[PDB]
Amino acid sequence: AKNKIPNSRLMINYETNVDGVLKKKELPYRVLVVGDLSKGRSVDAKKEFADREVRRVNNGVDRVLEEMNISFDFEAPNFVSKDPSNLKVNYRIESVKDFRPDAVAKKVPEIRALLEMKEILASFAKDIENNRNL
Amino acid sequence: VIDKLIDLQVNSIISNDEFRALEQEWLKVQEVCQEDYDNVEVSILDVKKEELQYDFERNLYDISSSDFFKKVYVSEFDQYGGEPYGAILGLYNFENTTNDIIWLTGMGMVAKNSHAPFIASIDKSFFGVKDLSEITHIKSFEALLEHPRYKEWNDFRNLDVAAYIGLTVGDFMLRQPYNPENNPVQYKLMEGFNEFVDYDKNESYLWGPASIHLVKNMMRSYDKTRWFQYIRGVESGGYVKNLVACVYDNKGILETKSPLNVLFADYMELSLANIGLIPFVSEKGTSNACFFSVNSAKKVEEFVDGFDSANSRLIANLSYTMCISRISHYIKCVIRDKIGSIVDVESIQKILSDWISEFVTTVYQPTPLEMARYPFRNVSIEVKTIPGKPGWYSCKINVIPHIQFEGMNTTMTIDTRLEPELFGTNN
Amino acid sequence: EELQYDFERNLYDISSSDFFKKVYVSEFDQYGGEPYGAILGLYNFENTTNDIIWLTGMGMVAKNSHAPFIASIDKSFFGVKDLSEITHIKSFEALLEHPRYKEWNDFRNLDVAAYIGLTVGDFMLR
Repeated sequence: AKNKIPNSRLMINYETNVDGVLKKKELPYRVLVVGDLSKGRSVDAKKEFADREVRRVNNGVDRVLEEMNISFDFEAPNFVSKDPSNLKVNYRIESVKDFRPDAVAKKVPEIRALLEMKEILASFAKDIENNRNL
Repeated sequence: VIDKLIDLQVNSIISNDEFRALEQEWLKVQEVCQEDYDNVEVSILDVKKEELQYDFERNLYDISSSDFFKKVYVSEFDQYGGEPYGAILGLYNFENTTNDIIWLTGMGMVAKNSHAPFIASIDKSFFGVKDLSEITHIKSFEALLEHPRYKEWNDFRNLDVAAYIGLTVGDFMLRQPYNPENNPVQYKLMEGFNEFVDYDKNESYLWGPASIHLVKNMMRSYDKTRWFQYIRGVESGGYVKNLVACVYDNKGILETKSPLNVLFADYMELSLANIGLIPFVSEKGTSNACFFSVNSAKKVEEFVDGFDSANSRLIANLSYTMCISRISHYIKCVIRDKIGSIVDVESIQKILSDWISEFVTTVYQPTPLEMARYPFRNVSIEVKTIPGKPGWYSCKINVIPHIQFEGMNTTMTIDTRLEPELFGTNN
Repeated sequence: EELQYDFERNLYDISSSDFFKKVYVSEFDQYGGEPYGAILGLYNFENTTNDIIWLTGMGMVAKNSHAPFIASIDKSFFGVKDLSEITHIKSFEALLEHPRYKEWNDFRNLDVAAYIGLTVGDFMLR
């Protein structure tokens, strides 16, 4: 209250106010990198250069990537499935291990058809049935 | 026989262009953000070279209006609460073209002001050769640049902005091609895939510019030390341990393939430093590297007066302009706090000196690291008020960094005059 | 897999890892809690670039929770289909120089690796 309490004969108050100049936390040595990553295929890449929010990679290159919608619909020679039409690789990059010749066969729908058989066909127990023993 | 398909199906798109273009442009991104230090936050900005080519070439004579310049200088470095950048990294390869020369002229125009040494790489098209390995055949690049083909380039080396550009030579192998016995594709828990080959032979299976490891050492030379003395030489900075080599069985017995694009000799390490290039030289077989030279593209000159000659030798040196830059990030950053406080010529010389004082010595500490804490040797700071403007000042510092080793000649000889007691007449 | 997904999702944010929240901040951190000591990974880890993270994460925990994570490595490490045939290799010191172990040599340099302790050989249990 600004009106202020009436002063007694022995007014004790206890000062709790402290002045001083606030501190400043250190600056992380930032490193900017500039290169054609998306080739023109990302949320921040498809936008005009006047407004491209720079990333940070707080987490890692695995998640800062997935943050960008990096997909691609490029054609490729077909050697799987029936009917015409060249194989159309179409899936968005999540991690950096996506270019691994393995995560590809898991992503591309057509190739996965052959990998699906290798789970069932190759798992034929011709060792449990052949091993009859009376 | 389903393996025969997959070994053809997948191998059709891994070898495909565009697909492996993203690989190159992400593998070398992962390479930078692999270390992860205590206080070194990297950051990305995916932009096509053309989208910047058009930018600087349109605003070369009006850089303050450049869109990029407005996303590094006046955006984070200039503004109050903004966090400034430090040492940009150009993931591109620059030729001797009269277009790509502007690209550097512009980016350097920014770096110069934003105080952020722009590191990049140069294509094999620079030396006018279609295979970078064939640069070893050139005797001395010093005599090369005298050729009138580099006229445009020699003009750029004279610009002030070039003292912030730092171009690297050589490209490290960033991925080992896929063999079953070597670097097997990690298949799934049932889908047999590890039996899977690729298709390469001579020299065409993914590369990445040395500039990465260069910057990825500047980061290292910050978490450990604090300044940028720790990015040169073997014992000191650039060592780059454990690179992705390659091995292959053509007919012999797994003949290893050196991780580096080119096996620079000794006088190559030097004969490049004079051109204003940063060679990424390899130790034969050791599967490692090191940066001996870290020079900017600035001309070294020569001069008659000894002092002047030494000036130009230190200015061309990138590692110092990295450090001197860190003082700018101190002034335009910290003194902003006391912008309204009543201060004097004798007070600003206090605040600015009391800081830098903890980083200047003459005595040498054991080991390189324990001494690289101290970049500078000695500093002067003569600020002084100007007439007219009462609250304004004008500083003028001058720093002499700890001069690095760079080489030496030596003449051995049998004197037989040192100990005359054995060869003298009197006996 | 339920941990593979865990660390690989929270490698750059371990404090939010579900497992980390059942060993560190759960029993070691809390007052009345009884801390753990020396975890035991019953799994077999290969040279894969996935299982390498599994250790990188578990070690990220062990390092902080202070609990040396002991485990075992599969015969697939040395690139051989029968562990008995490891005897044929002269010196594994020269083996790791092979570029196939590049990813692995990087992990051995991490601080967290000073808590991982991988075992070779498998005893007959029945």
